[PDB]
This record gives sequence, structure tokens and C-alpha cells, in this order.
Amino acid sequence: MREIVHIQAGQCGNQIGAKFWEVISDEHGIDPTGSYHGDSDLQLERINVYYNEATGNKYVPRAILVDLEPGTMDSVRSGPFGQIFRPDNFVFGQSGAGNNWAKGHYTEGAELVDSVLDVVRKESESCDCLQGFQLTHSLGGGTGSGMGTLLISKIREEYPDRIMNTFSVVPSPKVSDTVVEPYNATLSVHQLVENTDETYCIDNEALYDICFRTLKLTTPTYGDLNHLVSATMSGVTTCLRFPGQLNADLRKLAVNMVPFPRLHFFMPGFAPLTSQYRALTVPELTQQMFDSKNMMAACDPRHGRYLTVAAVFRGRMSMKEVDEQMLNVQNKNSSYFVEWIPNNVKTAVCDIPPRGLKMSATFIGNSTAIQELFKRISEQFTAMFRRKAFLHWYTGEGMDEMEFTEAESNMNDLVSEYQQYQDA
Amino acid sequence: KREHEREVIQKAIEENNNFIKMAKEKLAQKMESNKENREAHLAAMLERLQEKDKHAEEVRKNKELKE
Ligand SMILES: Nc1nc2c(ncn2[C@@H]2O[C@H](COP(=O)(O)OP(=O)(O)O)[C@@H](O)[C@H]2O)c(=O)[nH]1
Ligand SMILES: COc1ccc(CNc2c(-c3ccccc3O)nc3ccc(F)cn23)cc1
Ligand SMILES: [Ca+2]
Ligand SMILES: [Mg+2]
Repeated sequence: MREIVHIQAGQCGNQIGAKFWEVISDEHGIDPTGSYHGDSDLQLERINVYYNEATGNKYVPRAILVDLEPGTMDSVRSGPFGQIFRPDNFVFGQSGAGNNWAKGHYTEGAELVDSVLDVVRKESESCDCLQGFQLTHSLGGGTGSGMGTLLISKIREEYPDRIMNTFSVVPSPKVSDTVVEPYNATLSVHQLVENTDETYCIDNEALYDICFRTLKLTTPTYGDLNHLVSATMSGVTTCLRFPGQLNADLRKLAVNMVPFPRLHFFMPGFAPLTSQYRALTVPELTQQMFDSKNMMAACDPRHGRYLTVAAVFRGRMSMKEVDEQMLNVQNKNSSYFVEWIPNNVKTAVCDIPPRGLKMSATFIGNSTAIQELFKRISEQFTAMFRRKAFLHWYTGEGMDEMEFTEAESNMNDLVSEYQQYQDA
Repeated sequence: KREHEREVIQKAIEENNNFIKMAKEKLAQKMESNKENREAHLAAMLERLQEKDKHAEEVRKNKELKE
């Protein structure tokens, strides 16, 4: 198990997905045209996980870029690292999806999906041992949300034994394109609960607050939020992209993180938060990554309990000190980790730090406090749905009110299920 | 899920067609009711005027046949 196939869908999907390929291409010594001008052999040892080798020792991202309009994807080709992506993997429609889940899932996107699956199958075939798929998308618009979840469903049909990962950007009124976002998100969460093994919940609420409160950006752009997203994505893929004892794969992650199959919504965290000169001591990384202020999902982990945790330290540091500090927070806050999964915190260290920082920590948590996120979206949803507001946009593409009711019910069930283990 | 996905797009087409249909039929309905009404108004106007011509024939045949 090595090769992953990456798909990015919609405005958000392709914006954050572009930053991901920018960040990791720098980490693996690949340049804006595709050539390797590195220095360490550790950079190329598992370059195969995310890149294909090409004619002339070029490395080509195993990346499929999907949108229902060409706006965002002409920007990706324009932008700093655009010329690296394989041009056949740009698969785009013309009319877009108007922030409408139904258009993504049932009408506009249905027209386009079979072409995306031909590129998926192309990349899937020239793979020694495919472990799975990761998708970047938001849940709030129509393409990345509705079409994205349509893809997932199709990929599962054709490759029912491979892993499915999402980086799924959850919406907030604090960073809001349209009033129908809670609808779109609730329709997609219903899909994600059934058809993914792992989902990283990137809440835009949490990114806005990190940007505002902790980084002193008064007027935060999507660029400022995506700076935080690509550093988190860099962190939660480190163990796949580098060595050397942890034979870490997506299946192993799924097995150890997910005690119950529907409860696979991970809260990510990063330390230190940036946009420095003083490197952080291991105690500080350990305090910071576990801090609510450093979570990429707007949930207080003190309101819930940690089912499982996976922590990843980057830089040159004492592993003695890393165990000591990781054991200190467990022993000093033991009520917040479930007694009925012994040794639920697993920690790893990797010598290569990220660009900029001498040392950093990335956190992956399956906390029951994630319910707060689904409760927040369940509330915004009901505010509108109890008066059937804005529904005509969805019923005009053939959807029924019963489908909204179903979806509202699955999410509220998810919330009940997370609440069940907080009290056990 | 795939059969449901086909029911939803079939419904979207069905209802769009239905709107186009009933607008087409509602319109033809009105234009035909209107033309019958307008023609009925003008037919009555002309039939009241032709009833005067025929009363003027009675007055012209009361001067000629009273001498
Ligand atoms: N963090 C982040 N959120 C985004 C970005 N672009 C759009 N969004 C959010 O994504 C949602 C809208 O989805 P979008 O991707 O534009 O729609 P789609 O292209 O139809 O899938 C809203 O919640 C936006 O705030 C981005 O670059 N970064
Ligand atoms: C109870 O928590 C876990 C147990 C096993 C695994 C499997 N592999 C993995 C991972 C890991 C796996 C896939 C992708 C990204 C990752 O960062 N990160 C760690 C860190 C420490 C460690 F011991 C294993 N890790 C994950 C979580
Ligand atoms: Ca069309
Ligand atoms: Mg948008």
C-alpha cells in the first residue's frame, strides 16, 4: 500500500487542494515545472504515494481537478504551481452549480461525473498498490458538496475495498457565501457518514477565529484561512509521505482511529499557528496542539471525550521529552480520554520539519465534542427548514422534502451516537 | 441510490415539461376565448347597425307608400 489518488472538487476543493500541492511539492523538492532539485534522499523515498514518475524524471501529482465551471480551474493553471498538474486530469463543466447541492448531485454534476471516473480509473490502473482516495471539497456550496459526494458514492461502487478520505470544509455564517449552506452541508454530512472511512472536519468558523483572535488579522481573506488548511493537511499526511518504522497507511489509521464506523469525524489541530523566530519547546507544542484555540473545528474538547488520538511531531527533538510530555497531558487530564480504550493516544516523530518552522506538532482527534459542529449545522438547518425556506431551489431540480427530513434525521442520530460515548 | 438518482432527474425533467405544457395550453386557451369574445362584441355592434339600415327601409317605404 502506497499510491493515493487525490481529487479536488469545486471552488474550495481546488483552492485548498492547490495549496496542498504547493506545500508538499516544496517538502519533496519538486519545482513549478516538475523537476527534482532537492538534497535529501528521504524526500524521494515515498514520493510515489502522491506523485507519478514521468518521461525525463518529472514528477506529476496523481491529482484530478473537478469543477462544474472553469473559473477556479483556469486560476489553478494560472497560479504558481499550476503547470505541474497533468492536463488530461482537468475535468470541468460550463454552467456551474449555483451553490445548489441538488445541481451537483442530481442534475448538472451527474452529466459530468462519468468523465471524472475515467480519469480516476486511468490514475487507478497505473498504480502498483492503491490504498485509496482523498477528496478536498467544501460541504457548503454545490459542486464540491453535491458532486463531490456523488463521486464518493461512485468510487465506493467501483473500488469498495479501498479507503476513502475527505478533507471536508464545514461552513459558518462568519465566512458565508449564501443562506443555503446549512442545507448543502446537512445533505453532504448524510453522505459522508455512510461513504467515507475518515473525514477531517475543517470548520471555517474555527479558521476565522484563529485568524481573528490568535493571529491578529482583523479582516481575514480565504488566503489566510487556506494558509491554516495547507499546514494541517501537510501535518496529517507527514506519516504517509515520510519513513521509517511507522508503516502508516490510510487503513491502519481507519482501524485505530474509528472504534465505531459512523464515528469517523476527526478534529485536527496544529501548533504553532502562523501567517516565527523563537522555536517552541516540546512542552509548548504539547500544550498548544491540545489547546481549543489551536483546533481546526469549533468545538471545545472539554465538552466531550477523546476516543482516540494521533499526534505527529516534526523537527529534531528528544523523543524522551516527546513521550514525557505526551504522557503528562494524559495523566494530568485523564478524565477527558475514555477509560474503555486503553492507550488511545499514539505519538510519532519525523525529523524533517515543515518550511518555515524548526519544529511543529499536528494533532488528529476523534473527540465526541465534534457533536457541537453537527449540532450547530443542525440548528441553522432547522431555522430555515421549519418554514421550508429556500426549498424551491432544490425541488426545482427534482428533490423532495422527504430527502431533507431523512438527512436531518441521520445527522441528529450521529449527534446522539457521539453523545452516547461521552457518558459511557 | 442509482435508481433514486434517476428518479430525481426524471422528476426534474417531468415538471419542467409540465410547466412548458400547461403554459402553452393556458395561453392558447386565452387567445381563443379572447378572439371569440372580441368577434362576438363586434358582431353585435354591426348587427345593431344593420338593424338601423332595416328601420331606415321602413321609414323610406312609409313616405313612398302613403301618397
Ligand atoms: N476555507 C475555505 N473556504 C472556502 C474557500 N472557498 C469557498 N469556501 C467556502 O466554501 C463554501 C462555498 O463552497 P464553494 O466551494 O465556493 O462552492 P462549489 O464550487 O459550488 O463547490 C462556503 O462555506 C465558503 O465560505 C476557500 O478557498 N477556503
Ligand atoms: C490510536 O491512534 C492511532 C494508532 C495508529 C495509527 C496508524 N498510523 C499513524 C498515523 C497516521 C496514519 C495515516 C495517516 C496519517 C497519520 O498521521 N499517525 C500516527 C502517529 C502515531 C502512531 F503510532 C501511528 N500513526 C493512527 C492512529
Ligand atoms: Ca446540462
Ligand atoms: Mg463560491
